[PDB]
Amino acid sequence: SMQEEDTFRELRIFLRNVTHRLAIDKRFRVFTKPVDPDEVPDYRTVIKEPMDLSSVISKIDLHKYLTVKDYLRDIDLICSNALEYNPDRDPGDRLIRHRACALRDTAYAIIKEELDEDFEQLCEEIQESR
Ligand SMILES: O=C1C[C@@H]2c3ccccc3CN3[C@@H]2C[C@@H]2CNC[C@@]123
Repeated sequence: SMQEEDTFRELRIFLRNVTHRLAIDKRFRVFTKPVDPDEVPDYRTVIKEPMDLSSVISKIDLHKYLTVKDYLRDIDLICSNALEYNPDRDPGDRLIRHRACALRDTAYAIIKEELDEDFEQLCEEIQESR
């Protein structure tokens, strides 16, 4: 229905606003763009599904996310890729892990405050009906 297409358009507006607030935070610059194959040729042999905030913006616009749960799976994949690729006691590795945990925690905190639980439940019930 028209009501249902309006629901998904509101979800896209909400997700684009959250994503741009993450992407301007100086701590999260390393998560804003795909890893350059050149600079890190080893990255794609270890990390089987790369994800970054620019790709997330592209996916919103392609209608890839019909719920906030499916959006948060890609934020979780950004964070878990960084934890897996940078696991050592080095200060460089510990700094990126600290930033990756802060990106995940910041995303979940914005959504907990600003998302209405009945709005997400409606998206989940339209998705289940298709
Ligand atoms: O989850 C929301 C969405 C909306 C909002 C937006 C930014 C910051 C806080 C809030 C709290 N509020 C309003 C409207 C909704 C009613 N009680 C929870 C609820």
